[PDB]
Amino acid sequence: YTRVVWCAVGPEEQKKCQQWSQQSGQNVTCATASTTDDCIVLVLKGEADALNLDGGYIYTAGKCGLVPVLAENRKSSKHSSLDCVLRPTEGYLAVAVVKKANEGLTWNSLKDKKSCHTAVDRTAGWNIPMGLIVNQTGSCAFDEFFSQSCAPGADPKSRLCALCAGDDQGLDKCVPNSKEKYYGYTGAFRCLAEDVGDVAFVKNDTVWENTNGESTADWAKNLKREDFRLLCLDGTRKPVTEAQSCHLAVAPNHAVVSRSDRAAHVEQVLLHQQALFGKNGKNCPDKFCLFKSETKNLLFNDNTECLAKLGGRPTYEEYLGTEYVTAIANLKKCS
Amino acid sequence: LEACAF
Ligand SMILES: *[C@@H]1O[C@H](CO)[C@@H](O[C@@H]2O[C@H](CO)[C@@H](O)[C@H](O)[C@H]2NC(C)=O)[C@H](O)[C@H]1NC(C)=O
Ligand SMILES: *[C@@H]1O[C@H](CO)[C@@H](O[C@@H]2O[C@H](CO)[C@@H](O)[C@H](O)[C@H]2NC(C)=O)[C@H](O)[C@H]1NC(C)=O
Ligand SMILES: *[C@@H]1O[C@H](CO)[C@@H](O)[C@H](O)[C@H]1NC(C)=O
Ligand SMILES: C[C@@H](N)[C@H](O)c1ccccc1
Ligand SMILES: [Fe+3]
Ligand SMILES: [Zn+2]
Ligand SMILES: [Zn+2]
Repeated sequence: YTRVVWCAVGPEEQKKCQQWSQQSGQNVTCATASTTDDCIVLVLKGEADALNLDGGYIYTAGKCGLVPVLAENRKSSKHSSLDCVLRPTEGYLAVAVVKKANEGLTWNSLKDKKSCHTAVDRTAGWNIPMGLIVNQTGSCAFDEFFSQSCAPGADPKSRLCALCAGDDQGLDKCVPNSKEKYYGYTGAFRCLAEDVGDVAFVKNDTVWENTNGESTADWAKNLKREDFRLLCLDGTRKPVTEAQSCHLAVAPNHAVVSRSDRAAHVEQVLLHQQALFGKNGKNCPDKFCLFKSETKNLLFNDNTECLAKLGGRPTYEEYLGTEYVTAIANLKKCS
Repeated sequence: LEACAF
């Protein structure tokens, strides 16, 4: 046993991490970087122990030798008989969302439209949709498909960043961290909600959690699910209640990664930390809730019920699944 | 397209 150094991406995650550190009595301390890739590097250098990552980032981390430790597990879809920590993870639904009022828009008329992405390299926001588009257009010029986009992590002066807004002060336009107004699941959905973009590439859960009163945030408090539609691959449009039959793919759950030589220890500490601050945790809500951050999904997605043990001590390729790994590989050929 | 991007 020892202290686990978490890596926070950006100043807001840093703040939440500091609160967690304080409440844990320094059982967890914080390192902070401006981007997920920088955090991946801190971990590789041994300057940080771990962080929770989207599948696309797990691919980057895995290539560099980091391993998955525990996976996010949400309010179980499959009516189970096992505890959350032991429950297998199902995966989330990557979807393409548009405004119902934007009537002519389908998967087949996306070219030259405006797009909102969680961030370059992320599963639902980038790898799945751009991999599909590259494949279908038979062209690697995915940076010329949409007329403008907000794809945090791309070149700030490029069309891929044209729609990004930066922070309060209008600084950090397109940075791949929560300071960018349209970053992540909620940022990309907001980009759609405010009609900055024509389509948003997020997950099923994002639409639900930010509509019909689920979010009191000012830009989301008035959003109605009926005002949105999902784009299915067969060219049809469906209500957001049909994500099961109208998604782009099933994505592997975000998961915690660490150096192989620190994995066992990181796992031990996290399992204990969630007993304290997770859902129903001894000290949540009274003191600190590890899986809450007012829909900002800081450190962990807010809809996380618990971090679950993995089956079969999977390598990053096994955790992500061969198909997805090859999909990423294929897309990477373009850059 | 196969080693660590760092
Ligand atoms: C898409 O996401 C929503 C929101 O996560 C799912 O609805 C939650 O589903 C659980 C369990 O099925 C319910 O107990 C909650 O009440 C729902 N939350 C809300 C805010 O409505 C929905 O099932 C998901 N759909 C698919 C196909 O996965
Ligand atoms: C884009 O197309 C490529 C080529 O079909 C897909 O890669 C293939 O995936 C199949 C099914 O998983 C594998 O058996 C093949 O070996 C892959 N081919 C190659 C060239 O490696 C890829 O999955 C597609 N991308 C997306 C996101 O669908
Ligand atoms: C801090 O970690 C030590 C070692 O496991 C443990 O004894 C103590 O109960 C932990 N406290 C908190 C609040 O995390
Ligand atoms: C794809 C499969 N090998 C993986 O374990 C998985 C499943 C659901 C969610 C996350 C991850
Ligand atoms: Fe994701
Ligand atoms: Zn499917
Ligand atoms: Zn294995």
